Amino acid sequence: SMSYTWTGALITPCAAEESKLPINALSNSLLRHHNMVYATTSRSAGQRQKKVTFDRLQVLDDHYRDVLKEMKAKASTVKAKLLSVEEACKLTPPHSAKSKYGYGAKDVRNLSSRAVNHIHSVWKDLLEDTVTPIDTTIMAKNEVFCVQRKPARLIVFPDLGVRVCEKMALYDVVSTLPQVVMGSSYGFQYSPGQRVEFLVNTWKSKKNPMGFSYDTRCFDSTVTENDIRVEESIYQCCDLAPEARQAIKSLTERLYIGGPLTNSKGQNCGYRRCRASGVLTTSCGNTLTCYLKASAACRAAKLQDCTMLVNGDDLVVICESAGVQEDAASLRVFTEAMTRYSAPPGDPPQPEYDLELITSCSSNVSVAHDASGKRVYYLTRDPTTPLARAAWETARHTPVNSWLGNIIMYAPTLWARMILMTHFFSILLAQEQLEKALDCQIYGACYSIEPLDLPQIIERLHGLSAFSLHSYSPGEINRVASCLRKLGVPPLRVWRHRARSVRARLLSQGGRAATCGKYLFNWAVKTKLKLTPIDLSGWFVAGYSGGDIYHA
Ligand SMILES: CNC(=O)c1c(-c2ccc(F)cc2)oc2cc(-n3ncnc3-c3ccc(B(O)O)c(F)c3)c(C3CC3)cc12
Repeated sequence: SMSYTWTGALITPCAAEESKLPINALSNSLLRHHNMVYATTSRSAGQRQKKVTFDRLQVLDDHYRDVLKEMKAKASTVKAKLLSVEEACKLTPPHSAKSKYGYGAKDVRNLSSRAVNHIHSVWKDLLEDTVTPIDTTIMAKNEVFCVQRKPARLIVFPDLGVRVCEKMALYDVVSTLPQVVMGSSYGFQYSPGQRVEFLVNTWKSKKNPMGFSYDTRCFDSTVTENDIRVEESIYQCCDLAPEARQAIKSLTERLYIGGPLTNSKGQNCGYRRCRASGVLTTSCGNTLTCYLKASAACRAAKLQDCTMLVNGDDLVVICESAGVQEDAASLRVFTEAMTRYSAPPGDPPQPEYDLELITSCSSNVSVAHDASGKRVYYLTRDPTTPLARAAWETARHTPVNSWLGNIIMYAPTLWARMILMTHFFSILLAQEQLEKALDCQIYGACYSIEPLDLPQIIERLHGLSAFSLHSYSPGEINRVASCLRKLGVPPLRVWRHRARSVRARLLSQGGRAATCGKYLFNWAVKTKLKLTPIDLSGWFVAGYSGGDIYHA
């Protein structure tokens, strides 16, 4: 079966698109090599269309069915509740795409009778009709990158009214079920620090550890009708209200398995027979499906004492080594199995015998030292993309503030602390916008966050050590330095000088601003201050990427 069928109608933009890096008076202070930063646009949609369009074949063996049975048995212990219209409404982001039927996100959030009425009618229709394909909009995402150009990723999503209904039927399910089914393997339950702790303990729990990342080629497109029905069969194992069961059956048949694709101008672009990137179940479904195929493939490959870590289409396995030559062979068998299950790799997996050499989600484990000189493990990543996005956000206001999310998630890193914090706090100071709440994304979910709360947020997430890490590894230092030269970003010494100023300015403001000065920029002074201790329950429960989820 073909992932997509196309009519030849173009994937069209809904507004003005910019590909070239906007430049203002601040731009040069961060980044000089402007021509290396670009944004994807609808102009490259055609290229993406070719990539995501292929035939899927699937061969399902006993290992696959064995694992599925196990997953279903765990899923049967889950009790999930229906959300009320109001509850689902409050989970809708302020700037979420408006409905075609005469109301928008703010109407939904305010429980306006027009919105509520339509939503009830969508719900009723879901309950009564289990067959009629539901319309979706196909759009080209506008995302920023550094050269070496990627074609635009595609987003497929249904009407606002349907999205509120998804929340009603499935929000509790997708929030609770994956952890129960996958246990410690479910990657969205961990903060970055907890993730590192899990990886380290896991690595040490093997006598002779080996590990690898496995990255599927165009995972969404590899998801078949079977996979999506199998996901549904798992959801349906839950203790559910009858109404919820029907809605989940309906949504699966009418939306999740496939449907017609319509562009922004209302033209039929074609038909989808794979994973929709812009539905509530996208994260949960990809994670379950990846876990299922990978667990089964582990058994086929006879890997010993396998510990898996899975989030969305991203997968890492740590296991007991059987020797270099044996391990290499086992991975080929793993890859063969995965491919038979419709999930071939983009790049072949490689066994690693050092935790820090394993790369996944563009990230790796690295080591620094705390104030006492004790070794502290932390999550870092290549800073190229974050820095390119920071440059764009320097000159343009964007819906998602990647710099803020990056500072939160990668707070312990040399690059987040020295460059991102220094730069954006300077900007915020100059505009007196420190108290202004900003939208950002945490594991696909949108939060509104005040920059002045960063120290508190960082302490809670990463610990107090995040503010005093030093003696970074030569490898990490060199990667950062190299990236800086590549992008024409000033060297770290300049940022140290700038941070001293930013710190001083912050301290002068007093209050919460002063605390930002104290904790965020303690690294910038010679004679360090004594750093002592200075809501977040929903933050690291589940993945909601593409799921249209918002929180306060
Ligand atoms: C199986 N992979 C892992 O569990 C991860 C390793 C990892 C694991 C093992 C290893 F050896 C090296 C790195 O490092 C990671 C870093 C992240 N972080 N950390 C900050 N931000 C992200 C991130 C990444 C992607 C997305 B996405 O668009 O859905 C997102 F929203 C946020 C995550 C986040 C849960 C997704 C997972 C892992």
